[PDB]
Amino acid sequence: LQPDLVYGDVLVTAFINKIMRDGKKNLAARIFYDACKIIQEKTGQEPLKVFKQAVENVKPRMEVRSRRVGGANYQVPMEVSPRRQQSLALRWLVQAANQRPERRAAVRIAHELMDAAEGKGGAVKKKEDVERMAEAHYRW
Repeated sequence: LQPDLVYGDVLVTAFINKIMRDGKKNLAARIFYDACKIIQEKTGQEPLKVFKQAVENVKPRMEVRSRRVGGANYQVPMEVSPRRQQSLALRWLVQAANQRPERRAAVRIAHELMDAAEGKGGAVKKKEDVERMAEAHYRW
């Protein structure tokens, strides 16, 4: 990936690609930088640092991976590659923000990022559940 325009960061670009729909990088980028503005205005913190901490806190280290082998579906406990840690982290961040109550996407994103950076919210909860599952007889 190419580093983003404002922060010259590739993780930002991958997130903007997640937020993107209809191939409108134009709108996506504006959405992300507005979210950043909202973070700064509301916290006084540097939004890039908040975004990065949010992503780090949502990164799963272990997971029960769904995999098809020889025509059958299996669930394999395993460590998550750094590549997949990022894809899962960005996916869950966007999925959670997508269900936030606010009308503006930038606001939903800013609110999800701030929560995750503080170690709370649905994205972080998903990560915790995934690692918990990865770490019997009748399975519960």
